[PDB]
Amino acid sequence: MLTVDLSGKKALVMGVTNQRSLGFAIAAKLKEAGAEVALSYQAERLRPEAEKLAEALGGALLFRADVTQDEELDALFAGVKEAFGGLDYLVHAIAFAPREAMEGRYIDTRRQDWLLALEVSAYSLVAVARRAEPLLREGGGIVTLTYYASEKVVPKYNVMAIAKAALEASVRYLAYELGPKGVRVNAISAGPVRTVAARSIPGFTKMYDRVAQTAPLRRNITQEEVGNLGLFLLSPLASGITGEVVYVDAGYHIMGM
Amino acid sequence: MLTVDLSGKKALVMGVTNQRSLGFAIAAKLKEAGAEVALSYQAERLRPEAEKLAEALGGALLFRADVTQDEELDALFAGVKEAFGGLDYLVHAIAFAPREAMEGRYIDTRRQDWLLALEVSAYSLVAVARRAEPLLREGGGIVTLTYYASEKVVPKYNVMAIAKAALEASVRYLAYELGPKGVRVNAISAGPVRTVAARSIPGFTKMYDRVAQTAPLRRNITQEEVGNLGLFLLSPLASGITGEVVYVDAGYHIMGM
Amino acid sequence: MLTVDLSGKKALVMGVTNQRSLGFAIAAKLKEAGAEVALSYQAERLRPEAEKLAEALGGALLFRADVTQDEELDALFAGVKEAFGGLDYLVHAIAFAPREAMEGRYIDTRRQDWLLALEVSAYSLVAVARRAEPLLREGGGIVTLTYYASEKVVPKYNVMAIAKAALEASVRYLAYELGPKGVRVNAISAGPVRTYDRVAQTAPLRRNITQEEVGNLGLFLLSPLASGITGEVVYVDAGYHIMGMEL
Amino acid sequence: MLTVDLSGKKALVMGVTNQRSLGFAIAAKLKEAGAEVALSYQAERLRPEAEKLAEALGGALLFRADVTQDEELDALFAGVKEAFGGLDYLVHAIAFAPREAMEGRYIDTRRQDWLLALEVSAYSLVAVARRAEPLLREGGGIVTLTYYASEKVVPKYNVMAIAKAALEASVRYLAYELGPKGVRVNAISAGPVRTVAARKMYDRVAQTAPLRRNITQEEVGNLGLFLLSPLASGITGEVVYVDAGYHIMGMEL
Ligand SMILES: NC(=O)c1ccc[n+]([C@@H]2O[C@H](COP(=O)([O-])OP(=O)(O)OC[C@H]3O[C@@H](n4cnc5c(N)ncnc54)[C@H](O)[C@@H]3O)[C@@H](O)[C@H]2O)c1
Ligand SMILES: NC(=O)c1ccc[n+]([C@@H]2O[C@H](COP(=O)([O-])OP(=O)(O)OC[C@H]3O[C@@H](n4cnc5c(N)ncnc54)[C@H](O)[C@@H]3O)[C@@H](O)[C@H]2O)c1
Ligand code: NA
Ligand code: NA
Ligand code: NA
Repeated sequence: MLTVDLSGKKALVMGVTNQRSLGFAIAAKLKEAGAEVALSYQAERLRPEAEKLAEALGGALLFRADVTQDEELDALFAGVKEAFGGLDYLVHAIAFAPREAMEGRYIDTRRQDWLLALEVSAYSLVAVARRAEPLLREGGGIVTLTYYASEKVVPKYNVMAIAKAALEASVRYLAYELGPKGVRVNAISAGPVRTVAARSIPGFTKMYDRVAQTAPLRRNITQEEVGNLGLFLLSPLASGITGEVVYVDAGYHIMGM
Repeated sequence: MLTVDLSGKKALVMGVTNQRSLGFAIAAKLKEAGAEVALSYQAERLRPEAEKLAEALGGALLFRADVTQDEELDALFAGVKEAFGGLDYLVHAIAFAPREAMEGRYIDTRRQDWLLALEVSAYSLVAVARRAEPLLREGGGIVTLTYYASEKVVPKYNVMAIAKAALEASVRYLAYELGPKGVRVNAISAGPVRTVAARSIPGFTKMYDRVAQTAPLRRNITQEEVGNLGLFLLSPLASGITGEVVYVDAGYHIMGM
Repeated sequence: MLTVDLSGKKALVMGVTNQRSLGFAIAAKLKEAGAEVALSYQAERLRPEAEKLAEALGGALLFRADVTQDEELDALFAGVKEAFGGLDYLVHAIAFAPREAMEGRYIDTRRQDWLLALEVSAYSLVAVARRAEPLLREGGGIVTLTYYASEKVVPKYNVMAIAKAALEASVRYLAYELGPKGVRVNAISAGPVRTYDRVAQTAPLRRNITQEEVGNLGLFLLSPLASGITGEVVYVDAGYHIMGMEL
Repeated sequence: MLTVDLSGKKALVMGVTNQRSLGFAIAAKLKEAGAEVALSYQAERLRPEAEKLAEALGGALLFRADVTQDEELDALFAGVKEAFGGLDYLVHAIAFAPREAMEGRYIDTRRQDWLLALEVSAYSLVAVARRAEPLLREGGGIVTLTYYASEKVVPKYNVMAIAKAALEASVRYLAYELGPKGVRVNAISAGPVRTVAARKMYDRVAQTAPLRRNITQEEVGNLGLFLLSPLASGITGEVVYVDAGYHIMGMEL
């Protein structure tokens, strides 16, 4: 029997909304492994759900932070230094595109919608990585979440496909710059899962149904399958792995037709 | 002998500022093949420089527009429609990032600098494709430029590597959306070439030395080699090719060690 | 206008057995552009069909050679040296897997059938490249044919998908080793042609490709218009392979 | 505080010849997690070497089979079924090319050398996978080892690069075909480690990789355990890199 024991480790998970959140799936696994966890949530409307999540984890520190505001980000990381002293793990589970941009055609996307989508969904990784750098200890790491439409055309996913391409490229450049300090940076490419952010997408049930009928495992993945991969990548079992996009999608992405 | 005759065809070429540029090379090959070319230029203080380019091409219509300004783009496309009636080809050779973003580390990129790089180098393709769509005739097409830094880490290419990843994903979604009108969209990934744009990339020069020393052909490519690929891709010879990123780099990107 | 003039160039085209061969389409465009063409054929019982193809091209030189036999390849390339003096272009359009390998599942492929599929469909590019090397002139090139299934799972393509993956890797190593002579090596990944309504429904262009579209890309890659391009796999499939789901 | 318990699970590990090798490293991590391991060995003259490996694993059953011989593979799998009743995991760490094929240029590879390399290094996965299928239980899996030379040109790797491309495509098709049984198939692409089988490439890698060092054999062992474990139940058809980030770089530093 092998064990993963993260007692003594300090983790920050950004982007929790409810118990179906993929960020919450990872936090739950890190907690279960023995890490001390903090969560950040977007806005005050979400605080009561976030309190429910800290309760479900059996205890978590909570912070509010909108990633479009640099001063809210400075406050988050000063708060982390005071509450933790330093940091081992950072999970980035944040994305957004305007509903107007996600129906219809990518070619028809308005300038300010496209810019907002890229700002929240890709630049936010660079912003949080810069601020985490002085805190992050040797052996520490950052993990983000992505999707296959960065590589191949999924109708209706539109500007989000382009933001995910920008995020994956940022993962590689950040792995190069943080590696000399012993810090790793990786991405998880998840298959469809029923979440707040996912079901708002107009394509969702159509692709959810397609995956189950075409993927090698003949089913969709679960949020727990994403949590286990995040746990592994952050843990010392993954100490030779940096700069990587790892797929947890029941093999859907390897299929043609 | 096989001959390709583009007489009667109409091309809009965007982003060209110097005769030593990959964008100029493609416009020059379109002229050689018999097409009429219109050039955009960014600002009225650059009119003299635009006039010299137009002369070096053996004649070209000129239109002012800054691609960050939507009303200006609407005006440019109004003039193109009045001059030509319809359009066959669009060459997108627009790339920019602030000096500060390119000196020092990717992790240290500032928010508005990152967003401007992305707006000018990637969103511009969507802005012009949308306005070109009702003008573009069956058989027509759009071609853009990229480089290996999108897929692999090249020290000091920084946010331009991320903008190019966004641009390549954009090419795939635009191919999907324009294809049913009979219009094709492709990217060219060029090896390092001695252009004026190359002077604004601190990483460029040691990559230049590496390619000559280590690529299969043991030399660098020329701007004429890039111009030939652009002409081929716009021509009827490439009528079955869309959504592609085609490398012209003396084979450098296939090498490992 | 742009002209492509290959007067004085010499081409060897391998693996053509009918006028629908993607190999024949590239041979046709090479001939239209002005090059002299040699076609190989597998055995003397097929001489009749090879003569017919030579006539449909408007004239071509014919050699017998089975790519599993090293001495037949040695004899082919001796004959090419005698008749042409040198070589500019080599078109590799050889593909085969036993019928038993292509019925049923990849996991059930028999050892003998798997090795024969690899030998004919992949090792053959190495064998012909080695023999062409001393003949190939500066600016010369080799081009081969492949398919999507090397990248993504297309059920029922079975061992041929694996053969193509081996073929594309050989392209890259061959580009490295022939590059100091000024010779280039590339592959063309073609969609389906009348040799399906589903491909037409999902392709961005809402149609299948034609064999002329493949012919034109082969000509371009071999021509001096492509002097900077080596080690590359280029897709001519109406955009099909960029799609992440079926329509 | 989270635990991988593989007690009562059964592994077959193929292609291991010494203790300082990547396949041994996976074998040891499966044992550490509670699995029982059966080891194959090529020929009876290597029994003494095999016994010494079984001892270094703290005990393993040993089974003779040359992977080019279908009858010998039939015998092995009959012996595994009688011994274990079934199987959970298969580790394919089999790699070989003739010395002559590895000296000089790829373009100079002789026919029989090329086909032998591909037979032993790639077709062996198909041969053992077909025979494992009826024994493999749901949740079960297959893992194999690869190298970045499949995708990118590494001089002097020669036909082994091409065998690795053949192997990785096989991994994808097998993932699709075994998926309905609930069995998973994946590959690990490892960077260079000081191994016996491996016989300044080591120095160049360390200078260039994001982590500025080479990987260890234990790092490879940990990834194999993960992929075979229930923790990876959503993951099939993948080639996962453990190379200190070396392969993300577009030039040497
Ligand atoms: N659910 C899926 O099918 C799926 C598949 C692949 C990838 N992903 C990715 O997983 C990640 C989490 O998504 P999820 O599916 O768990 O949905 P989710 O809604 O539970 O999580 C998305 C989070 O982003 C946060 N967010 C949005 N804008 C923000 C801003 N300006 N500032 C701070 N936070 C902001 C939201 O508050 C929310 O908590 C996303 O990156 C998503 O793209 C999801
Ligand atoms: N329709 C498709 O699925 C499609 C798509 C992409 C690429 N291709 C490729 O195109 C190439 C040629 O196929 P095609 O569609 O043009 O038709 P084709 O039938 O002419 O190709 C197969 C050829 O292989 C030759 N061949 C087989 N064994 C031989 C031997 N041992 N010695 C010498 N020659 C031998 C045959 O003579 C035959 O002409 C193939 O490599 C194929 O993979 C086909
Ligand atoms: Na800077
Ligand atoms: Na069969
Ligand atoms: Na040799």
